[PDB]
Amino acid sequence: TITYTSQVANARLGSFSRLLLCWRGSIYKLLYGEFLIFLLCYYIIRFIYRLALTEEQQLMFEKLTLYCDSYIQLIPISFVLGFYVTLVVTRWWNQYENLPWPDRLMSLVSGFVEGKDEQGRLLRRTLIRYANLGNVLILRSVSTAVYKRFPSAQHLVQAGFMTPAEHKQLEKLSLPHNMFWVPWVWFANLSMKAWLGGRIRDPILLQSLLNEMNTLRTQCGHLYAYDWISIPLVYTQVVTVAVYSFFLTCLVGRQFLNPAKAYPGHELDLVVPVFTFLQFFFYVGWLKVAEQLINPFGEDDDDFETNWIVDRNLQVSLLAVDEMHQDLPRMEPDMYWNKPEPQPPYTAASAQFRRASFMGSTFNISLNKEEMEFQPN
Amino acid sequence: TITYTSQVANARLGSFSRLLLCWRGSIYKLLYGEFLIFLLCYYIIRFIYRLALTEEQQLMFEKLTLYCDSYIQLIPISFVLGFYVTLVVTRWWNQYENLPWPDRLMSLVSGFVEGKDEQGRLLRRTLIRYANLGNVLILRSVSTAVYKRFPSAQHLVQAGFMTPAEHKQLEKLSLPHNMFWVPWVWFANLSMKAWLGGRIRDPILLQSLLNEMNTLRTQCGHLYAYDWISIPLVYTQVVTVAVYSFFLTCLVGRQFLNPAKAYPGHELDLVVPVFTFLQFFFYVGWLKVAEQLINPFGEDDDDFETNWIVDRNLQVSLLAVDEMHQDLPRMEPDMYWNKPEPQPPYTAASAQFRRASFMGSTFNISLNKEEMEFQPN
Amino acid sequence: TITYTSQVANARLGSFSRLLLCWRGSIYKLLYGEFLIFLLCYYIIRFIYRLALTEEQQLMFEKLTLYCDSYIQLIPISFVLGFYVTLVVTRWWNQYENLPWPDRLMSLVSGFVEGKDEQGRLLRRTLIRYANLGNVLILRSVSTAVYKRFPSAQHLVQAGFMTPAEHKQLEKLSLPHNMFWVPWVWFANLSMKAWLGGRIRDPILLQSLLNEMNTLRTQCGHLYAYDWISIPLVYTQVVTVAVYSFFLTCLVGRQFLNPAKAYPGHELDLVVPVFTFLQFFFYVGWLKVAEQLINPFGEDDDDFETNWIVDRNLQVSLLAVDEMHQDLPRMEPDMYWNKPEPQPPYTAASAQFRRASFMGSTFNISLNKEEMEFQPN
Amino acid sequence: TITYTSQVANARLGSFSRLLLCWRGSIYKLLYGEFLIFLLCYYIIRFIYRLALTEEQQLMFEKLTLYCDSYIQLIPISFVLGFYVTLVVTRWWNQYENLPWPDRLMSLVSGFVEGKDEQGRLLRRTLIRYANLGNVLILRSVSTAVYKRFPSAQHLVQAGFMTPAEHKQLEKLSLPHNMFWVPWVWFANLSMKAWLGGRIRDPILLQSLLNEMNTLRTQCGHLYAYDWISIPLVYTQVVTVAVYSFFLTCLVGRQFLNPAKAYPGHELDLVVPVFTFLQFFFYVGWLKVAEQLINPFGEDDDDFETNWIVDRNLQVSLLAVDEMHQDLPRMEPDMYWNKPEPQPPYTAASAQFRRASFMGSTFNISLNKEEMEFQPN
Amino acid sequence: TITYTSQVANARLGSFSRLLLCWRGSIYKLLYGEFLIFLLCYYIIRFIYRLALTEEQQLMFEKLTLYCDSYIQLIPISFVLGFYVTLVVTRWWNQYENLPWPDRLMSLVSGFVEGKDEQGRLLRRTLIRYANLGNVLILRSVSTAVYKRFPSAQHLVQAGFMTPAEHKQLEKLSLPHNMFWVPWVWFANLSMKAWLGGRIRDPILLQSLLNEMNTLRTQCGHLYAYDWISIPLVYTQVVTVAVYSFFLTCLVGRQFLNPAKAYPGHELDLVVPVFTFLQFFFYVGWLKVAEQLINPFGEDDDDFETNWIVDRNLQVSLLAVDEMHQDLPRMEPDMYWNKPEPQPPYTAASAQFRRASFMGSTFNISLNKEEMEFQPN
Ligand SMILES: [Ca+2]
Ligand SMILES: [Ca+2]
Ligand SMILES: [Ca+2]
Ligand SMILES: [Ca+2]
Ligand SMILES: [Ca+2]
Ligand SMILES: [Cl-]
Ligand SMILES: [Cl-]
Ligand SMILES: [Cl-]
Ligand SMILES: [Cl-]
Ligand SMILES: [Cl-]
Ligand SMILES: [Cl-]
Ligand SMILES: [Cl-]
Ligand SMILES: [Cl-]
Ligand SMILES: [Cl-]
Ligand SMILES: [Cl-]
Repeated sequence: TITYTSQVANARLGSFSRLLLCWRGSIYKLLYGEFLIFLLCYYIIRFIYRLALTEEQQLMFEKLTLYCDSYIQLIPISFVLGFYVTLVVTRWWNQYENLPWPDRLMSLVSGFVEGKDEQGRLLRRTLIRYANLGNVLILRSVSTAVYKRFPSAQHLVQAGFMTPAEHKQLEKLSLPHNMFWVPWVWFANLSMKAWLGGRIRDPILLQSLLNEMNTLRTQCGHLYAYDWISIPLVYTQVVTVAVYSFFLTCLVGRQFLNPAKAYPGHELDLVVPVFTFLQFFFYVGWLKVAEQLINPFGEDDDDFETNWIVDRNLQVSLLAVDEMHQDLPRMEPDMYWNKPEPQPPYTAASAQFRRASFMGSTFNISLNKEEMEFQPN
Repeated sequence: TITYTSQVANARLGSFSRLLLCWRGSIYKLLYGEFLIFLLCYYIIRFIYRLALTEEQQLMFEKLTLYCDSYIQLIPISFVLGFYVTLVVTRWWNQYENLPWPDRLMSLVSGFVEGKDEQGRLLRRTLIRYANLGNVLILRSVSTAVYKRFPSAQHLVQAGFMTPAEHKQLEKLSLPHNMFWVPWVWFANLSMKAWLGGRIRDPILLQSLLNEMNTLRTQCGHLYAYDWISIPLVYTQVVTVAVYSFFLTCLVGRQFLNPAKAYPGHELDLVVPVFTFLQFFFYVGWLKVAEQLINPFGEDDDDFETNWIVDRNLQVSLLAVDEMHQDLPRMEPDMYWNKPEPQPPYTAASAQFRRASFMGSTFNISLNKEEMEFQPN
Repeated sequence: TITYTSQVANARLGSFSRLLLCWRGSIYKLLYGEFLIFLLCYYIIRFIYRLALTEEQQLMFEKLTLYCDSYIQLIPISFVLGFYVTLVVTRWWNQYENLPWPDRLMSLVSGFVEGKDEQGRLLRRTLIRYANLGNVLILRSVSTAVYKRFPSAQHLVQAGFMTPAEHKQLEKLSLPHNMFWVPWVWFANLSMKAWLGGRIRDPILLQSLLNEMNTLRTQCGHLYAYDWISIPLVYTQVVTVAVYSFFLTCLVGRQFLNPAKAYPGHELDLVVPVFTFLQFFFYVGWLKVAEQLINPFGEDDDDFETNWIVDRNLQVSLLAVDEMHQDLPRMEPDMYWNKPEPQPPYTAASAQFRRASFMGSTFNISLNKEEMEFQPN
Repeated sequence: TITYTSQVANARLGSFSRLLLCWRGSIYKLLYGEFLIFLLCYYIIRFIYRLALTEEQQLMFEKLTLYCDSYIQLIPISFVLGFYVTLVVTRWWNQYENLPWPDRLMSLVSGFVEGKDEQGRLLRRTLIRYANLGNVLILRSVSTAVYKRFPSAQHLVQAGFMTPAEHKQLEKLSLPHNMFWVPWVWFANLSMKAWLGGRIRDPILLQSLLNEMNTLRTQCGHLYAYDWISIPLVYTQVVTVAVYSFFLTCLVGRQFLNPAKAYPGHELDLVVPVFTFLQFFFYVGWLKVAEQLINPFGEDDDDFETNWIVDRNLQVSLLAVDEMHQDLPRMEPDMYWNKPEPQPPYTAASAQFRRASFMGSTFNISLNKEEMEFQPN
Repeated sequence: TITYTSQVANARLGSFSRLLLCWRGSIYKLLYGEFLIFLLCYYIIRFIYRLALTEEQQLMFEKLTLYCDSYIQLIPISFVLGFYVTLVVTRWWNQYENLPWPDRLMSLVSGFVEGKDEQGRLLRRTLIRYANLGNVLILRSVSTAVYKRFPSAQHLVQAGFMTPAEHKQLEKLSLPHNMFWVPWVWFANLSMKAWLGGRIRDPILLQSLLNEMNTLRTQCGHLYAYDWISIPLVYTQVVTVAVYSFFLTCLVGRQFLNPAKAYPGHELDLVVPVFTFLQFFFYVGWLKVAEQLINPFGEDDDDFETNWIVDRNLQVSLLAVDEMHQDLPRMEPDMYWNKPEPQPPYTAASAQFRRASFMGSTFNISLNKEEMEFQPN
């Protein structure tokens, strides 16, 4: 994830232009190899046309260039790129929206599951560890960085996400499918055992716990779905064919012809086709947006920081269910205890953001007395 | 389903270009017959123009070609293809989103329904089998592969999805509609009987079970809706007419005219119209995206693997409600038992993904002392 | 509803081309009158230009045709058609998504409301009849076919959807608005009376019943909203003006001028403007998509089969709450009773769809021993 | 709201053409002033060019017209209009979707709150009046018609939406913000008092009541949000600048030049530029779609009928909670009491809509005996 | 936030034209620096071409200008701007939709948590203060104005959002991540303590409270997600490159060439390229829409008024849970006590908005007696 949110907080002078001086997650980093290949091919074709062809062959090449340049069209490539990249970006944000966060569940575990003794603490930690274990089980299946961190389930044992007993239990339950769903059944059965043991006082709290757990299950199932059901290969190949055919025909039709032949539109030899190169940067960077976002769980600069998410979820969940269980700050009267209209102060740097309330768009509508009286019937 | 998610994890050099060397679910596999027909028609017209027409007829054909080539427009076909294919892809992902997964329901069945004896085990298995039976009943109605697997309900009896008693009960309840909804009523009545029999301890657990069951019912009803209410035939015919008229007029207007006549734009005879063929690949592959995704439950390469889904759901549901009922791994203190900030290790292959936390975009905003003081009033 | 889902299960050779040989819900059925009017007007203008004008008048007509043909633009019509038809299709599928289905509610009524005697059976039937009566009350207000079936509420009395007592009660409660909401209040009060009478054992079941009832109420209210708040007339008129002005200027600018005058682009007289006719079919069929889907409750071929939905809902609801109440198939051990990994068989026609499981995209990532070891700290 | 849903029930011959003969909510009603201004400016410029310029000045004007006509582009205006109007229409339908309807809440109030005496009736009426008061408080803030109906809260007192006691209570609770949220807190506290007083028998009914109340609160908050956070002014100004610059350059570049000068494309003087006027109607009507829908709570023809909604909600809510509380029609056996497959009759006008059921798209798949047998293993 | 909703209530004569006379949040305010830079560069290039080049150099510059003007294309920039700005606007409204509002939660806190004594009042205030503290903790992380108001947590202590005890408790729980989630765990544990202490009478009320709290948690987590996961930098750079390359090539190709050379399209020297400047305003304002909305929590004119939201939420929440707890207006019979069809009056200014009810689109369908009779069978 490359974050530049602070750099674009305001629409200042050339705010998006300052983003062009970036390297991580940039157009250049994703495009330099393709651009160098295009450069080499274009200049090889140029040198062949200049110093490697006869006069008749050069005339034939000029006819070919004039024919190719008339078939270079911006409409199909722009249309398919816009629609395909919109689909890719929508799926990318949907994939982020299904990344599981155990915060609601950990709040309910810290609240509902009672007992400051060792058994209740162990129960809360085991429930939240089941949640985190299911999350990491799906993330090591969908994310290459998490898989590199945990190449096997024994790595999850060494990393504290799974106990040897849980590892053996998962080995007993081995079916020829992905077993990320097992910790959810473990969570349901353990919560049932907690409610039957008196640790959960009411079954409505059990229902809330299992509702949050099932929401996490749905998110992980959607992550598995996005990992499994790719965007159809035919669509990706259509977009790739469009872009690459466009620039293959630019590899010939955008060649600068001999200015001594007085060709229409080729009277000037600039050597470097800067407009073709700008089109290359724009179009192949538009393609690279999809090429980077199509699997947001890889190892690109703009890919999701899934290992950080796993670590943060584990730490925060364990702290919430273990150290923060019934550990409250002292409940004391606040600053606005007997002040019916609290007015928190503003700093000197924020005094300009003190704004009057918007009372609705109809507040300033002016009406005279005659038209404000209620008409009978 | 053709999965290439691992191949596009990173935006590497020509990552989408390596996808062009695929055959299953590719442009070529979906396009070779149409392209061969187009090739044959184009070259037959070419040979008729060359060696089967008089001089006046050839001049008339040249006039016709010049007239047809001026009416070849990229705007309508690209517009209608973009919007129609966007609709098709949206409906395709919606159809996947309504494929039923019994994991939440099977967790609730494994937890709520009590009893390690034969009767409670039979009750849990029968409930989860009702869920899977309803799912397979709608899937054999919407999917051609599932229907080929189960041409009749007696095949479902031989496959263990339905007992002979359930088959006879469904035969008694025969109405002149699709009877996929029956197992949901069976599930509701059986869960009510379980709650009245003491197997379900509280009616809130019954409510949760029936909520998950009704969610599965809504998903199956949406699958039936997508199978019944197709995209309107007029829209599909509009897109088909656009594409096929475009290439019917390319069948004549893209013919290479006689270079001895010195026609503008036809001074070169390349024999093979590679740009027309690239346009054909692009546009008819864009059409084939819709032609493949319009019914994602058929037997295409990119169609859903519904038989695998049915088998996996049956196996996982039966294992969850039967073998995993109150079968928990030993609850033991974890690795981070008394470690308030757990730090799971990273492998050498994943040490570069250890990242500092993003504390918000306002964290690096610099303010001096004077503008940080709270102003009075 | 015209269903061709089985015909487009696979992306076969010309699968969308075979849909062009259809008549119901086709382009031709929705377009033949407009196309005949366009044909007659075009050929009348042609005959006026040929055999009804002087030489100077013919020259003036040729100038007018050359001026009109330069203002025939594809961009505005395609843009507005794409966006407007996308809006129409989205609203059409939203209107289908709000068609009420009582299956969840009927499952909850069959389960929760107890009593195999006459009173409990009457109670269940009356509740589900209130649901179906509200559905049919909104559908006879939004659908022309349902209104033709039930022109008055007395027709609903003769059709069994309403009793004479309910008809008199609705006549007492007559307000100058649509009274489709009344059966929902009836359902709520009857369910409260059932819970107070002991027929509903717990108020949580009452809450579930009323939640499903309120979901049906929201769907019917959305149907009323879509019937009331049309797409704004200005937008529809904008699209209509665009299309009809395009073809009014094609009625003159696409006329074949005299070939003896040697006009650029008019050197050939084809008599029949096949490309203008293909554009007419495409564009006015794109318009007809919106013209058919804008009110999906009318009597078009692709309009919703609302009368069938009403009949199916009534039959299925009455069967579910009356005959299927606590009427369960015998609960017996299944085929996979002691088989921990069930494997249902495949037919010879479906053996090719037996697929291995997708274990995640990271499953085939290769790592050596050195980079798989956990690094310290 | 202009409703033409009945006029577009079928895709008949020129169904959208018959909508062009409308005046309320039409293109002409929203466009006549702008079109007359454009007409006057165009003909003033025409008369200046004809009878108010010297020969050299006329030649300079002709050069200016030829220069302006080459910069008249349809692409930017169509793109920005399509995207902006799509945003406006989406926000308009979202604003309708957040218009509060108290029907679910009034059903729950009529059911849950018990007592046919004066106190329970007063309690139900006060709860539903709190709901309607909150709705009208937000609607008089977002809608100009509702504000004209109730310029002050004392008008709400005279209109029965608020009692003098509630008006005084709201005056006591005066904060410098919009106080539409107060009746929701009133509803919550009154429902709590009702449950503690025995009028609400179970707290689950209290939860359902407050859930419906909070849904209404969310809808009203979204209405306030749409009233407050407008579409950004820069986007609206971009679209306005595009359209108005397009027609300002059409005001000169679309002038008919002198035909005696033999200008290319200006050899004919039609006086009235009908194609420029059609473009004006189309584009400025596309703009007027956004200009009318951007605030759907104003006083346009297609704006929401908010006063009718308020009146209908008040009447229906009071009738539902007061007269329909435990007032049920007599529960009697229906027409299909012992008829397991009910078949309601069809009228002669609706007999053609009797359709066979769609049993799924796989129902007609033909398989022979050999390929239907289950293969072993 | 710049609100002009009242100015666009009606589609009046030039309603969007009157918005062009605005300065705050306008095109000019966001564009004047870029436009002045473009103006200076264009006129510097103009003066170099006029008074700083030789005749051969001027001819070369004319060739360069003719070459650059043929590569100025509107299609890619318009496509990428439309799609990118649509994405930005969608994300901007999603970010507003996840701004937390404690109104539902404060209603439930005012209702459920009992006790008019000091302890219950302190409990309600502490719960609602936990909600507001979590909201302000995420808003000071995502919003620059809120961070300027509260540069540190000690500023939150001085502003009454946090007590010194809560500040010390948060300092004890310090993990190397953002600690905005802590008040949600505090809320859950405090609500559990309230229910165990008898302040919350039933656990269903506890479930409702924690459901509203978890909804607020999800909204704040989505705000954190939008702050962290920016739109990918490659897409922003693609759009920026497109726009800036378009206007860099307009900086040369739109120069007015020497009219004495008689160049096609350059026969007139207008000095000021008003059409290029209109294109600049339109396109760079379209870009500025995204440049302003990409981070809606900055300090732009159209950015969200987050400090006002924080203050309003604090005041309204404290008033609702403290002063409005069981403080109800006197429950008295209303104006329509025994009036079954209430008719609130209309003012003279609103009498035209009194409209008859829409009874459905099928209400005016005419049928004769013969076709209204039910057909047998
Ligand atoms: Ca990636
Ligand atoms: Ca298919
Ligand atoms: Ca219709
Ligand atoms: Ca309006
Ligand atoms: Ca901003
Ligand atoms: Cl799921
Ligand atoms: Cl170039
Ligand atoms: Cl459903
Ligand atoms: Cl070609
Ligand atoms: Cl509703
Ligand atoms: Cl034609
Ligand atoms: Cl809300
Ligand atoms: Cl014109
Ligand atoms: Cl969340
Ligand atoms: Cl210019």
